[PDB]
Amino acid sequence: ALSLTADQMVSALLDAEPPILYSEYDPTRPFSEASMMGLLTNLADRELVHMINWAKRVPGFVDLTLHDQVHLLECAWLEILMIGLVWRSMEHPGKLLFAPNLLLDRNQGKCMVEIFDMLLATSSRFRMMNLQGEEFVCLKSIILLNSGVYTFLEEKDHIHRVLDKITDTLIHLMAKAGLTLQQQHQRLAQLLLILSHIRHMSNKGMEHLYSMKPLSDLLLEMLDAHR
Amino acid sequence: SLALSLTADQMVSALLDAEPPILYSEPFSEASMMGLLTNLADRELVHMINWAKRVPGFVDLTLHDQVHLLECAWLEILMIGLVWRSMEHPGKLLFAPNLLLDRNQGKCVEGMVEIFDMLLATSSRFRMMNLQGEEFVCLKSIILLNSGVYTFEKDHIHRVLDKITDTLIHLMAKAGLTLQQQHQRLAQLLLILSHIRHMSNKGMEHLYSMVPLSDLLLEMLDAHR
Amino acid sequence: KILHRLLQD
Amino acid sequence: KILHRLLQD
Ligand SMILES: CCC(=C(c1ccc(O)cc1)c1ccc(O)cc1)c1cccc(Nc2cccc3ccccc23)c1
Ligand SMILES: CCC(=C(c1ccc(O)cc1)c1ccc(O)cc1)c1cccc(Nc2cccc3ccccc23)c1
Repeated sequence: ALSLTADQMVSALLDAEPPILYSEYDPTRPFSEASMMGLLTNLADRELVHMINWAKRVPGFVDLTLHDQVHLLECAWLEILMIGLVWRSMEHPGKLLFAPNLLLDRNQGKCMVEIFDMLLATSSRFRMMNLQGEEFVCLKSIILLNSGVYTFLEEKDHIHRVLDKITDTLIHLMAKAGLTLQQQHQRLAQLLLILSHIRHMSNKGMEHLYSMKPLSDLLLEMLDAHR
Repeated sequence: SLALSLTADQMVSALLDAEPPILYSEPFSEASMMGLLTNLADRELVHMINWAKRVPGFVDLTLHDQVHLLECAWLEILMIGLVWRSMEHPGKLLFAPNLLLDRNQGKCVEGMVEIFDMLLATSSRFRMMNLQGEEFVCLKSIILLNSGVYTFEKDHIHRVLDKITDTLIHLMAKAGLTLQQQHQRLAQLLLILSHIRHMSNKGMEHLYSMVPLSDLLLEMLDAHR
Repeated sequence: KILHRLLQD
Repeated sequence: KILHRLLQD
């Protein structure tokens, strides 16, 4: 991990990209609050399995103990799902693309509207900033490594060393894009500030997830992780 | 708009000058430690409001936008201030100079040891990074402007945030950090905000579960609901 | 809202 | 713990 260059970081990250899963959405059924949220739980439940194996392909994640890996995922799983949702929905203004067969807007949304608008705002932000896929895979990896690091004698310094390299990697991409030295700083800050709101959405979402405690076996083992 | 026209040194000297003072507090019980905390927070709120008004660019915003940003980040700001005060007291949280508490004295009240440890963890990280006051006042201003910006103009707010970014980098270049050391330090600082945001949400969560509380605190609390 | 009062005083 | 087990397999 610490020996990987910037281009080998991006390539490894891009190659680790999980697929986009489909929904069991039947368009011949006007969704309800229980119907639509059932599709989302089922989708997230299948997405989790891919995220777990995506994590193992994230540079430095395997170097950590089995104890710390569980911790990092329990804290950041909804953040990674959300930023992934936001990423897919970038080229669909006013809409959230939960799945290729599941495309909802604010009107249909909350078939709950507060968190919808936040995800839309975040997606508009990426659109306005013209977020690149190489930048996205970097941010998503950061979330996995940063969200649970200040929630742990013991080795936390290595995680910072990985984060620092992803920072360099992010800078290298902006430099290889022709941005000035000042522009690289500002954009880097703009990106990481998004993570603050991604954290916010995940918290408000998690808060709504144990409000209705729609529940699979893997989700419940992570819904108690925030309780 | 004044703020944008400022230079990085004139930005630091503006933020350092707008700094709120450190207020004081009045074995503990549950309602005792909480009661002192809500009293302290309510008095700090008035100073925060006047600190916000002296943050470059914050007055250029509409009264409605000022309310939104403050309603969204008030606890984050109280928290990062707490973390900054407790930096020279390892293992302890300095709510007030006459109110110094640690992990075991912490609890009493239901949970609040988890978030206590998060604050302590947030207090050790600055210490490890040797966080400067010039950097601290920049982080706090960012929180004020960033936390509620994607919850609404075109802005402006992003333009001021960019200036605070340029200002942070200036401080790091003023300290002899290499070009690579600047990006990394910038990243490390801005990632703390994600955790401060998290702590705020878990603390706000506990606040809505309950102490008489003031009408001002109630308005800041009814914003997250 | 009290916050309005304190933001104008 | 499913997550712990799934990190193995
Ligand atoms: C943001 C949507 C969402 C997801 C989810 C996660 C776990 C779960 O058990 C059920 C849903 C989700 C699904 C797939 C992804 O790729 C990313 C995220 C979620 C998470 C927590 C709370 C809510 N709240 C909501 C309730 C009702 C309607 C909503 C409409 C839009 C957004 C959120 C809604 C959703
Ligand atoms: C981190 C302390 C905190 C504050 C607070 C904010 C609003 C309020 O109505 C009461 C307390 C606070 C006070 C002054 C400051 O300068 C900064 C922050 C807060 C916020 C939410 C929940 C809790 N609960 C607790 C956390 C940690 C330790 C505790 C010990 C005793 C009682 C509650 C605790 C605190």
